[PDB]
Amino acid sequence: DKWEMERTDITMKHKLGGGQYGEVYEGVWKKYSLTVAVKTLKMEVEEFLKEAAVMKEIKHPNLVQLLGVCTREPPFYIITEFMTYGNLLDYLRECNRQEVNAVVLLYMATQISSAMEYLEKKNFIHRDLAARNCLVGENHLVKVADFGLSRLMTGDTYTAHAGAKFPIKWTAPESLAYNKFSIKSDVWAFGVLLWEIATYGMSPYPGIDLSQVYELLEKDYRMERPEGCPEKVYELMRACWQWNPSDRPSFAEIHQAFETMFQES
Repeated sequence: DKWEMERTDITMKHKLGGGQYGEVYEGVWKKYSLTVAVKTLKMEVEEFLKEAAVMKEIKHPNLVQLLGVCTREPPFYIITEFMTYGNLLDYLRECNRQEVNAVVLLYMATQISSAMEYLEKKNFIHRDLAARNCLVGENHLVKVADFGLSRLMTGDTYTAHAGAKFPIKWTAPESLAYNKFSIKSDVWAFGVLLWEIATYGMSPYPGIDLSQVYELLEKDYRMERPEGCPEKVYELMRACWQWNPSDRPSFAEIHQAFETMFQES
């Protein structure tokens, strides 16, 4: 299609993110002197190509934009825009908090919830929402990584494969116990993502043993309000962490609430 590209069009450079994202490289699109992110294969081939095909249908200012693909012959490339400031987790931990202050945190949360509202409306789920999977550009622009998206008609449930291992401290209770994922489990992870943002990148449930997280959640244990976090933001967190998925707000409601708060600041 129009996305296909010749691998010669790209000159590879350093592997990025310390390898934590797999085979992803900083690259140059020589035609436009553009620094890009190149993703290569070295997961199964068919899942790689599906994840490229899904990104062709994705267009939102806060979702990482696909730019091209090399799918005809190996090695296969997925080429996306390059976000200058890396992932949101490292960005928050290393930032100047006088610059990245409370209103900027609200701005970043409004952007992320806008991307998730779009996915909610387009019948997609993310399944790995976390600060490490958000990217930061110039002027506190935030985009959600959209490489593990799955199709799921909003309101249905996806059952992860047997033996799947999850980031426990970001994972909804129905997913920990029954491997069931939905847009509501993305809302749960967003609440944890909210907590990461309000703490400038602290690890959630600090010091708590991973084996006991689920049993704590069963007895209505939830993370405490971070220092300096507005109560209205913390109550949005707690709504995302409701035990019953149907009681969690939609991303549309979440984005509306953040849009209102952001405009009032």
